[PDB]
Amino acid sequence: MAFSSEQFTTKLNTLEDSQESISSASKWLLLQYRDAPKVAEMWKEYMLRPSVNTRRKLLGLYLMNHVVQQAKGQKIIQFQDSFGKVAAEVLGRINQEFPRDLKKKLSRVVNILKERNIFSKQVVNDIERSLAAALEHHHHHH
Amino acid sequence: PSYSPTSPSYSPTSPS
Repeated sequence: MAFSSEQFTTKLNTLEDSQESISSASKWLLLQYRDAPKVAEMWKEYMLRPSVNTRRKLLGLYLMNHVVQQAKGQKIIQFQDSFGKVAAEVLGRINQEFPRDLKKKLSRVVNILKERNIFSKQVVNDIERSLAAALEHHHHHH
Repeated sequence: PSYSPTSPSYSPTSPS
């Protein structure tokens, strides 16, 4: 349904790990930036749920990645603002479940994220802390 | 699958 606590959710259940599948899901979600804070919350809860698998989390990671990236592209802070905070949870918790290979894909997401500063440095650090807490190891720079 | 966790999309930072 429109603007329901389910529209974006059903998208997650029909994503594909490809440029256009993510692009179509992204451009749509981008049209309803009104839902940015809500979708960020539902997105995290959907990824943190025990009823989701690594692929659905990889799909969700790619969707939000394109969304927040393209959002900064046209300065739609509502997305990157909301998604950023919940990102540290998701990316950091799925980091504890993703095999080394999907985790590598996420590692790039976390890299390009802070390299381009799609979120605030605090959010960047919170994501890094979450990944770090998964193996209890750290670095002298952020 | 074919998506890039990098993407060519980006824009300079600005307060507005």
